[PDB]
Amino acid sequence: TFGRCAVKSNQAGGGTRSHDWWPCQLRLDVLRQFQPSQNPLGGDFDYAEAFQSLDYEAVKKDIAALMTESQDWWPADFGNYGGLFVRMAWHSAGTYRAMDGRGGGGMGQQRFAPLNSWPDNQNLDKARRLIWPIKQKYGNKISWADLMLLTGNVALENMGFKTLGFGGGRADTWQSDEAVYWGAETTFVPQGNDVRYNNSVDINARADKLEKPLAATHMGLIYVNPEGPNGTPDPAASAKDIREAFGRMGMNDTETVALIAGGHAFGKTHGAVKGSNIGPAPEAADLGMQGLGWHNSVGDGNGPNQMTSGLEVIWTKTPTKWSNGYLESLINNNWTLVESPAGAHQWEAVNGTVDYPDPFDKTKFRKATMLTSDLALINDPEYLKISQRWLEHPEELADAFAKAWFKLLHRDLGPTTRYLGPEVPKESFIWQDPLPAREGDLIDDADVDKLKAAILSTDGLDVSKLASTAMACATTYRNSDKRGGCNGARIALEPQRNWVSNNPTQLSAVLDALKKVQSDFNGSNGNKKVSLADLIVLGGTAAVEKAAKDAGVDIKVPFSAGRVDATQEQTDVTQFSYLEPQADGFRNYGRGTARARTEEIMVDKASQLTLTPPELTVLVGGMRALGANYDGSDVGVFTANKGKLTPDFFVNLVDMNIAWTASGADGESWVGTDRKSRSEKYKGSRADLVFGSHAELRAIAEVYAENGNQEKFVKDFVAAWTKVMNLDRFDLK
Amino acid sequence: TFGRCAVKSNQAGGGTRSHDWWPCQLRLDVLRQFQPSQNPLGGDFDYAEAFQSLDYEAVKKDIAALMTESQDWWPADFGNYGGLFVRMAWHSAGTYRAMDGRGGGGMGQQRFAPLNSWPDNQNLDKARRLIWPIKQKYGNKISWADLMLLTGNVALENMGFKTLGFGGGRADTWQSDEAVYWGAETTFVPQGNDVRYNNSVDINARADKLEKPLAATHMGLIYVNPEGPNGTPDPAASAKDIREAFGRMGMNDTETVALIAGGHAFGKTHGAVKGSNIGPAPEAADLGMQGLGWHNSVGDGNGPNQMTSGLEVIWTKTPTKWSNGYLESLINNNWTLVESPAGAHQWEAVNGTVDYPDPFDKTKFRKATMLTSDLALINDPEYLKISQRWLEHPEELADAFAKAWFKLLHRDLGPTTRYLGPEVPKESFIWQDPLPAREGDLIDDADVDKLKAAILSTDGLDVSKLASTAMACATTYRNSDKRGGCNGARIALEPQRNWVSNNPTQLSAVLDALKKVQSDFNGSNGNKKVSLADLIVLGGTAAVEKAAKDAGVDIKVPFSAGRVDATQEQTDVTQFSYLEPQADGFRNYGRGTARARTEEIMVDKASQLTLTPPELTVLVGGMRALGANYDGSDVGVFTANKGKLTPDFFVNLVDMNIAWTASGADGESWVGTDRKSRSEKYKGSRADLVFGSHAELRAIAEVYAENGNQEKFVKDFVAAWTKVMNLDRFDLKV
Ligand SMILES: [O-]
Ligand SMILES: [O-]
Repeated sequence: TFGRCAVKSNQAGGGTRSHDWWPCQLRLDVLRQFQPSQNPLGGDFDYAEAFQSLDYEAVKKDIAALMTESQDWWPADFGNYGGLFVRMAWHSAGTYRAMDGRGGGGMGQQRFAPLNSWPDNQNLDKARRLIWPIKQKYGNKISWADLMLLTGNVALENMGFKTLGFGGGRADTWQSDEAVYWGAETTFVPQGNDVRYNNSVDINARADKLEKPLAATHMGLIYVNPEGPNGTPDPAASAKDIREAFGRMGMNDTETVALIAGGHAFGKTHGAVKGSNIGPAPEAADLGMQGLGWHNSVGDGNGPNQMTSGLEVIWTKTPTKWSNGYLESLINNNWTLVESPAGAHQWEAVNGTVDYPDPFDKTKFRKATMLTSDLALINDPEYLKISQRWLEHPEELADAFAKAWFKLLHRDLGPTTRYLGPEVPKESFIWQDPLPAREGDLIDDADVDKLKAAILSTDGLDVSKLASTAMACATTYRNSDKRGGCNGARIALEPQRNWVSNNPTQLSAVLDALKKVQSDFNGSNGNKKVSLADLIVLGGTAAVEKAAKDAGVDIKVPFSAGRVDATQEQTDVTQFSYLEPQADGFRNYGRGTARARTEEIMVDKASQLTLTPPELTVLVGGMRALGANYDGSDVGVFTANKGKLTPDFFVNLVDMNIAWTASGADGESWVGTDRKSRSEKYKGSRADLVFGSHAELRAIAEVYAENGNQEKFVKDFVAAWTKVMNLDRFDLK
Repeated sequence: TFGRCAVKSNQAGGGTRSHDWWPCQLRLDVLRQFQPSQNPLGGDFDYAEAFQSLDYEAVKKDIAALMTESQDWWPADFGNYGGLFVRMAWHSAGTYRAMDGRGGGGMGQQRFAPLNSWPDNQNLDKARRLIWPIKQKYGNKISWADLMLLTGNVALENMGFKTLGFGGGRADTWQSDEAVYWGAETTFVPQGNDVRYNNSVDINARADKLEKPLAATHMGLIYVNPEGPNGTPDPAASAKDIREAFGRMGMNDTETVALIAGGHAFGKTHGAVKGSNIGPAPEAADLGMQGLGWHNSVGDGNGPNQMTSGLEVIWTKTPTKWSNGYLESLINNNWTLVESPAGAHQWEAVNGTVDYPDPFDKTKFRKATMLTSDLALINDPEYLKISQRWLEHPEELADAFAKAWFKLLHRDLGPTTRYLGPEVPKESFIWQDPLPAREGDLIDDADVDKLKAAILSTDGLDVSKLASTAMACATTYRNSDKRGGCNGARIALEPQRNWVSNNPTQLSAVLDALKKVQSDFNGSNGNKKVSLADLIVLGGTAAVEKAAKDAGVDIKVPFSAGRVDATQEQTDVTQFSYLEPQADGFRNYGRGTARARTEEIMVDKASQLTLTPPELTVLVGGMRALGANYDGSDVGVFTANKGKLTPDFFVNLVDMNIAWTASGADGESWVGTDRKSRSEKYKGSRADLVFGSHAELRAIAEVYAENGNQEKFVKDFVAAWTKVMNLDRFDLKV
């Protein structure tokens, strides 16, 4: 019954489906998302151009104005929506996970399932509805993704906290991103965590054993449970969860305290009535609710009766104005465990001052309150030291919060060249994976011709090695947070240069050779200078062009110059460790895990490269024809003409005279035996054989194996190659 | 456990998904299938042009050669793959359901999940693999879809049965079609039918009560259970299932007997070993099986050990040659209930001649055998009569089978204009929804302009009625079997002219007016003559152009002339009754039911029109702005400028000063109240309000509600309108 509707529809996809019958079969769904035809703006819409015509200052003025314009259907606390909007922006950005690069605010996914209906996003449907008139006014020139985050940024500034600035540039998306692994639990918070803790309920011991790559302690939360681990009001244990979850989001102790203390300077929580008065979340609500949810049946369901988290906490005596009241209260008050009106665990200063304002009655006041997760910051040795320091030096908190908030909002925006608008901060931050300005003058087509010829006749280089090295550098790209790719030549830097998947001894030889080509050019062409990054890509691109020529297809393989070389200082080894692949199908590297088969990892990577199923397929077949395995092995190299760009991989894979059988106990190695001669002809991996097994992939393999499609194979390969090589080229108009 | 993998992947979409949390929510998946980017051949690939250059006669010669080239990994019965190939083609075409027009061979879906792994398609994985070398040889110039069916047709002809011919033209598809309702059961045959019989197990009584629109008696079967209903070997009850299932596939008694007796002239069934020796179906098999499944562990798992259905029946004494041996055996033997080697029910003539050949030993023979489903044909009064007649007059069987086989293979290919190749049958058949040749010279641009002006100045025609009538005509199109659309002007004929969803009183007046425009033009413009079909579409098109102009936008609204007018004799009432909508979101007609909500019907219809979510959304919004409801109501007409092409529907739908509340008990009617003034402002349906509720549809509604997107709205509406009006224009070169 979980995951099943009581009524079984017989239209619009209703009925038992293929994935119901064979739920373990590989699915290509993630390669069919975000298709141009599904984008109502058109596949060629240029968001950056639209945003640059925007009257940016006017937009912020209108956002600031709205914050104190209370709407009767959801009245503003203290006459100011600032706190609500800060929470909106924080939750949009706060799903980010540094290791796999998923979540974050960069696609505006809060407006779709499942995030629109996660328990932790309760009543943010109201927040999004409040800013819709600004979206309506400025139309396509500001995206929902940008607007949600800008609104929080403007809210901070119009409550007295000056930020570092802001960058736009997040293009909207148009369907739910069903590629994200949020977890395998079949419940939400307050449950939703048996799997991610492997059934452990030892809250201290389990804290640092949260399932990778997850960054929240329950399904449906942003980071942690405000009532403590599994609702246990133990601040010390909560601190361990906080460190774990924020750490998984790429934040350290100082950033973590800064974000929590900075954030909870503002607004309040809502727990005025018990949960049984609350209707279905937006995805489960009736048509009349028109995209909203959590309808509250008590009174008008809003204002004094607001119910969001079940807690009723006001952190400071001025919830609409920046202060040091959070840390002053946290440290100077004595705290007692009490119940909120909705029955949740929170803390109160029962003998403290009665001067915390009521959000709808200026004559009424309350005592100081805190969450268990707030008390965490003084019930951990390291957090306590930071809290103590900043109590005395609030300007240090302000500095750290400005920096951490900027990071939170922009971590997944990608390279600096993507950041739009007139107040992009000038400081270059390590988490932006920064790139320098170019050296010298840009190479032209004559220089490219000369360089191709040199590269293809240089000691230590050949077609196989060049193609492999270029693809290895390219596939670090991931579209979720726009990290990685060939720009920067980071394969030449730590940690990539010593990744086992890069065959470091071969790689050093390849890079030394390309550096020699670079030195020869840069010492002798006036002010023209070429980057190693461009040479890596140009080398692989020249290799592909020659391989095509050798296969009997004359094609001009495009090349876009202008990449620059990152420094090691700009390339944090821990940050880049997150891009290291477990397996890579393009170069026949690696093995799957207990939770993910080799071919599943390949489809996941393909989705991160924005590839369609035909693009994935053509690239694998071509890489095999080129002999481009990471180790130079013959696994999957089903051709007698290694280095020629033929569709032999496909032709031989589907040759029924070859019988395929398991060799390794682990399911990863396969042998292809000629059924006539009974001799072993080939060795294959799961990345190879999936193309002859999965019915949709095999349909594509057949196309390339068909007589007459040799030129088509080359044209398609070259298109896909170009696309992959240029994924990070946001510097190009 | 059902529908859940034991290992929970954390890659490639692994993890709990939105549809798991909210499984009753409307899904737009069916509007995101078959997108050009997913097609390895490219969006601009023209299969018709590729097929035109095909060496068709050479393909048939190669298929014929293959039939007797036995491959050691799947040895041919009697040294001839003919029977297997006929079954392959029959199963490819045999999933068709007349009521919704889904299934059939026209998309080549047998090669994808779920059809590649249905129990009834066991070992057709081998059949498809056998023909791959021909596909490899001819490349893009013949589709898998055409090849599977052509192979069956060529197999018949080489085994001595001359067919009527064949038409190509089925472009391949590239992903599983997850829009088809094959049933709600969570099991396959031998189970897979509790839902479709509403838990009835009375096999004779329930036979005519099969859940609509289904056309098989268990999930995973083509039509019926060869062992009898629920595996009960009763031929009389089997006959009632056969009538029901084939009737649901658009075949009558004569056609049914012809196909069954015609098909079972050839080959044999396979039931040599117990099912326990058979491994996973293709979608569940390991990588080494390379797309095949049902691996049989006895011996080499093939030849004498073949196990497909569990039955071991050879119908005739010459299974590789056309004969009347099937009806002779059926009627002239006495039958006793026996068990096959796999333990399944079948029938044998235990006193009969021992002269039915063994498939791998030319010296060994067996007695005659039949399936329970074969005995059905002499255990029903009507079938028995046809059977006895054709025993005596096998030439009548031959004629009926040629016609029924041609129909089976081509029923979902659409208009005759789509049929390709050198042996397209010359006879025009009713199930092809035939159209006449055009009358007169084709109207030109100047004529079109003159006709638009005449239409718009004709009493009784206005923008709302013209747009409504054109869309009512167009949305009969369904891409699954390529039926319906504006060509033919069938809205003027029975049954469409009487559809309550077409507002027959109003429609009659609109058509009379268009007929006046036609009369005035035809005979006053030399040899140029215009059809009523073109006038209906041109009228709507003129209306849209006028509505745009009245909204301040001068836009070309393209028009493609050349439609013809069908006759009533070319327009079958039964066939066309299957296109009658129960709800229509474009014109705010009708409603859904428990199992198909109003908005679900709309999305299903959109899928059949090949619409994307933005295209569906823009069309609904524009129809409302035009006041184009079927009955001229104001339901959903959220505009003070009805008849002007504006995005008002969206603007007003998302206006937070309007509060929406249910008016009726069934959740189909909604009232929109101005929160300040407290007055009722609007009435809305579920088709209206879903665009402000569903998060993905609302995201699109917002685009068209945004200040600055007015011109974009008009451009997108006109593009979508043009698309829908032209869906059936296979006569025009792409
Ligand atoms: O929060
Ligand atoms: O069959």
